[PDB]
Amino acid sequence: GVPAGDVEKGKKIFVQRCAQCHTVEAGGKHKVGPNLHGLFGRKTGQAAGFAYTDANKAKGITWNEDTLFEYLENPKKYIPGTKMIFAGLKKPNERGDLIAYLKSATK
Ligand code: HEC
Repeated sequence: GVPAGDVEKGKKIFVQRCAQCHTVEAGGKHKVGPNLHGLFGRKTGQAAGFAYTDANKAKGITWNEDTLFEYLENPKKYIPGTKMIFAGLKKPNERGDLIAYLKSATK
């Protein structure tokens, strides 16, 4: 149960808040964070070639709309010890728009 998202608004959030550390396209490079291609339906810790924390790997969830919605509000609360430094997107609408963009761009 996430709010319906606007892909265009979500693309702007992604570029301004996430692209510093993440790519989305197939074959895109790892940066500080993992490439996100195939994210939806991917369990944590699965991007080929990225060195994840044990904390991320142990969370034992599948990335999809609902889990991203909670994670992105406050990453460290959801995965204590994660190496991702990002305070969170507090507004539910910003998370919804971003998630819709990610769903389209990581296919
Ligand atoms: C660099 C300062 C980051 C910013 C800004 C964002 N992310 Fe990130 N992310 C980063 C790291 C180093 C990692 C790995 C964490 C670990 O503990 O190993 C991550 C991880 C994610 C994940 C999980 C991916 C997976 O399990 O394969 C997601 C879904 C994620 N990051 C999303 C994401 C988004 C959408 C961001 C903007 C709101 C964002 N992150 C910013 C580093 C950084």
